[PDB]
Amino acid sequence: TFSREQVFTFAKNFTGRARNVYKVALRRVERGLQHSYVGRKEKKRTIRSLWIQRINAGCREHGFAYSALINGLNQENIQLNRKVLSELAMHEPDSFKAVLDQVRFMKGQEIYANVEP
Amino acid sequence: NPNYFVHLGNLRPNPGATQQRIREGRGLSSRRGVSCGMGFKGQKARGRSLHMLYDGGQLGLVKFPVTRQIPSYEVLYNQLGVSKLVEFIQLGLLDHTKTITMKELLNAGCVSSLKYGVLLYGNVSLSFPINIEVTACDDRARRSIEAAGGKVTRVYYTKDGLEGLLFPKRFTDKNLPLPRPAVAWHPKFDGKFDAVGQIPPVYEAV
Amino acid sequence: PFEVEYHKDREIPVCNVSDGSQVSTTTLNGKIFSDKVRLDILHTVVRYLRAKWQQGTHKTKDRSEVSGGGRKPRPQKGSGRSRQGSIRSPIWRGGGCTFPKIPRSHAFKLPRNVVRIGIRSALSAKANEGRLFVVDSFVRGVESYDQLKAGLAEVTKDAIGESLLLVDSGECGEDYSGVKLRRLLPKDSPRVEVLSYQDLTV
RNA sequence: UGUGACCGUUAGCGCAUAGUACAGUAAUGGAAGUGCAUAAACCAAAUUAAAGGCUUAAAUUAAAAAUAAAAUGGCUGGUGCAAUGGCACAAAAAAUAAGAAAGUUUAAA
RNA sequence: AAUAAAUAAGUUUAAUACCUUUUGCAGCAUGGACCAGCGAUUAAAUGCCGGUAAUUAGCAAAGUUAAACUAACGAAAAAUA
RNA sequence: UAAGUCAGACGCAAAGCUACAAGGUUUCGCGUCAAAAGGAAAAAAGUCCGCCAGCGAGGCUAAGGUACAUAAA
Ligand SMILES: [K+]
Ligand SMILES: [K+]
Ligand SMILES: [Mg+2]
Ligand SMILES: [Mg+2]
Ligand SMILES: [Mg+2]
Ligand SMILES: [Mg+2]
Ligand SMILES: [Mg+2]
Ligand SMILES: [Mg+2]
Ligand SMILES: [Mg+2]
Ligand SMILES: [Mg+2]
Ligand SMILES: [Mg+2]
Ligand SMILES: [Mg+2]
Ligand SMILES: [Mg+2]
Ligand SMILES: [Mg+2]
Ligand SMILES: [Mg+2]
Repeated sequence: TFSREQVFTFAKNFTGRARNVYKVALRRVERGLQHSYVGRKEKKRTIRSLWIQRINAGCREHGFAYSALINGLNQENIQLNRKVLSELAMHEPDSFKAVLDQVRFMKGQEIYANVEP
Repeated sequence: NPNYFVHLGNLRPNPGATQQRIREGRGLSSRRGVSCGMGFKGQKARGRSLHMLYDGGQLGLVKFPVTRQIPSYEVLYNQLGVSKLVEFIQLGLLDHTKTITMKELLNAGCVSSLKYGVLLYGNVSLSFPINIEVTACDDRARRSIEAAGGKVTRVYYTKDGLEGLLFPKRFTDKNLPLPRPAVAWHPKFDGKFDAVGQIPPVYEAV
Repeated sequence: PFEVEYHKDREIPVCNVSDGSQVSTTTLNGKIFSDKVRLDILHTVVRYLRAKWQQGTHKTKDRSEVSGGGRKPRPQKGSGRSRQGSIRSPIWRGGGCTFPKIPRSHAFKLPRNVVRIGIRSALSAKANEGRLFVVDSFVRGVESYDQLKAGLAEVTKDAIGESLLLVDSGECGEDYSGVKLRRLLPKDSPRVEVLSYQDLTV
């Protein structure tokens, strides 16, 4: 069981008797910590959902689809993840379009260490 | 002070010699936390009510018969093996050149505490004669000793007579006469004794 | 941390209290003064001695020994209060103790052989630490307490400690010299004690 | 009188004096209550925050000291510290027994 | 069930107290208005089973108590002579 | 372990009793709950997928889904 010092440290921002009354605050502290365990798990699901929405919106502006892009990347051996792809569509439109064109049309110029073999 | 000095402030016991007691009813995460490990309800979990031997009403232990045979009184004698008697002689704790009596056995340590007498039993292969006086003997011991040329005598002593045999100094230091020997034994014990013991035994050569 | 010869006899000089000078030399048996030091045996004997000295004159009162409390204080049913049977119950302020204290002894037993092992360990430890000294006598040539203190200080100058323990052959020993030593020793001396060899303990 | 890994004002005797106050026709039952000091619950008060342009080359200092919010006002009497109060036995002393029945004993110089 | 996880600070999503008792309780089953103090497997003797040591134990002081032990089939032949 | 337990529940599949009724009752085979958080079906003890030591804004899948609510043709 938490001590008085621990209980009141956790409950410093609670309302009414939940702030300074031990019996009321103790039950409010434990229930909140239970919410936090669930909250951390759900955070990872929600953020990935947001990335996909932004990628899909960018793809459809050019006439493409999210599912077509993911399949196309795996055929080209491109391993950029969704967090990076989401950020490219928002902040680097020109680079995001270049990735789409390579996947759809494959018209990029290859680079070799020895330019003149 | 150096590190190797010993004082009252750095003593500990040997590991494993002690273990902490279990104090129950002291928290959810403690051993035997809430209910003290007794369960939830019932007669067992309500204090001193039930004896550990009650079987529910069947009472199976008293469904067996009773025997009333009386064991022989000779279970009250101290038992001495012939093989143990020889070992003492070989080590030198007993003198085999003179008659051996129960007093010598008591002092040598063969017999621990005598209240009634000594019973001699067992088989042993001897090469030298032995003369021993005891209160009782079997047939295996008699044959073993006599085969080498010894003599086994069963001597009859009373309660007062046995005390004089074992602790004569207890009477001389107080200037008291020794107990007198018995006259004869009851005929019901015929075939149990060969002679009446003398409080000061007569030692002979072997 | 240094080399020790176990079970070997020791040669120890003898000093004089009156002047602090060496007078002769003697020998210490190796089985008593050069034995192994058992740390666990010392712990057991120390606990054994402390338990024996505890007095144990302590008592409390339970609900049957507190004054009053015979009658039932409330009706069993109807009042809306908790059911109660007596005012001297442990649950009530001013009630009895659930498990009262009783006058008791705290002493337990040890074999006489284990006590011997402890004494040898303690004597051996002193010799290996250089805290053991032998003198011819304590009262010969000394007529004042200050004189004795100065002599003892000179003899034990090569040591780390401060307090001293003095062991003699008892009051009726050395021609009743012990009586003189007791008289000279001041009352309530916190750093000096005198014991007979019969009362030596770990 | 002596000792304590016995207690320190919800403890220890019911009592740091009280078998008092008080309840009851009565027998009887039976409290509270030491000294000092920013503890808790509890009720009132306390919301916010802004700022846009003097021209720069020969000071001062025996010695030392001296510029900054952890804490509102109350009511209450916990905790911490102390003992002119209790608990347990120990030592000494005291108390105590006779066979006989109107009858003799036991006194150290 | 008055919070949690985040946020461009505008908001968005997750989310029916605790205890006791039950096959099953957010329970329209039970207990708690709140704070401080008090409040519940303790002691003795004996027995059983693990662990750690002593290497019999207690008195006494060359002698005594307590415990423990005490006959089962005398069965081997390994010689490069 | 000389411990606890001897109030059990439902789903699919059989039989007796009831009326080839009951979230009924009595046996029996497997599973789940009881003592099991997480995902799907609206809320969801017992159905379907699957067993939580802790943290992370990495990735692949199961049951079930892929015009809006609501991630994906
Ligand atoms: K148990
Ligand atoms: K309150
Ligand atoms: Mg039950
Ligand atoms: Mg039970
Ligand atoms: Mg009291
Ligand atoms: Mg106080
Ligand atoms: Mg009081
Ligand atoms: Mg029910
Ligand atoms: Mg209520
Ligand atoms: Mg039953
Ligand atoms: Mg049943
Ligand atoms: Mg049913
Ligand atoms: Mg249950
Ligand atoms: Mg995938
Ligand atoms: Mg969508």
